[PDB]
Amino acid sequence: LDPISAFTGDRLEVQSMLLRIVDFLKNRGITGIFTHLL
Amino acid sequence: LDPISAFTESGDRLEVQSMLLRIVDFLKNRGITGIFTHLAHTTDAGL
Repeated sequence: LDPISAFTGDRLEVQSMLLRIVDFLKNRGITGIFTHLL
Repeated sequence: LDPISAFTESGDRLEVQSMLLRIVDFLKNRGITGIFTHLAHTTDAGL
């Protein structure tokens, strides 16, 4: 995901969205790379 | 509690402070030790 920063911003909304993405990927056992500029 | 900072990031300023106050009050009233972890990234002094 290059970059997660572009999603801006509403603090709670961004926090929750990134949390959901990470949660789903980890429950499916997937490696995640997240570029920034939490 | 690893970490309490997550609610602070979530939002609800006064409600987060009050929730942490009540957690600490209950644990100390029950004589339970309470370790609370925090991330430094301005309202870390009041804690």
